[PDB]
Amino acid sequence: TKDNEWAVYTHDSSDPAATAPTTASTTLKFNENGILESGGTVNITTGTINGATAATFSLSFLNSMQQNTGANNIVATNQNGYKPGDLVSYQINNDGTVVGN
Amino acid sequence: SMQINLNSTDPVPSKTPFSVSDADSYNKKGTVTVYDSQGNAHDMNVYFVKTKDNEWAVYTHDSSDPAATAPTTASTTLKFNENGILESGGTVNITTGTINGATAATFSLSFLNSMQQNTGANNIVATNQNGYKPGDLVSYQINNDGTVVGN
Repeated sequence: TKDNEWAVYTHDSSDPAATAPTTASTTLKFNENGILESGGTVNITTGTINGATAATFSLSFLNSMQQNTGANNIVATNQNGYKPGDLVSYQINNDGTVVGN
Repeated sequence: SMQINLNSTDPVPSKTPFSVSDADSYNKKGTVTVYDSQGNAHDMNVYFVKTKDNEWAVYTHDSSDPAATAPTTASTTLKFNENGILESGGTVNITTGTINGATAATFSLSFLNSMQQNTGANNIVATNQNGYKPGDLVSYQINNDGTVVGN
């Protein structure tokens, strides 16, 4: 929108519930050095499927930056959770931990 | 830094206006790229105007932003001795101009060891931009002194 202010829109394209994201879900503020000063995190819905609840989660933009160079990009993101799993293998670390892969 | 070598016999009497375009009002148009607080590049246009023997007027101008209005005032002046050695006007704190909230840093532009000599064409023979833009880790390297460095 301007120097050091970016509007953020969010949208769950995995479900119909995610209507046109025409509202500023949030906004990010940066200082003169391009350091994210505000808009750190937002609790954002996941949308829903087969009765599964629309969790919602804290999306953090911590340490995001606005700098002269580069192209708008994503340099690491994390999904704090899992899908279903099947016991592929067994492994023992030299610290005595027994783990499942 | 900006090492300048000027021809002792190159005057500007043809014109007096500037506006980074009146060629006749100056002898040398040099540009030093500098970085503001976000690394945004700026165009330090520098004009050398021979006013007389051993005195050159210096005009400065950031063409990377609108803020850099017509540089019609003598940002500084350089004084040389009879041997063409820069005696004064060594350095000036010059603004970088501004972009996207990035502050207009300002920096010490030195003309140390610049000379006014009979021969050559007005020129620039080494300049330095004390700063950086953004960087991405391309490679790893180890020197035989045990230093580990990032390229």
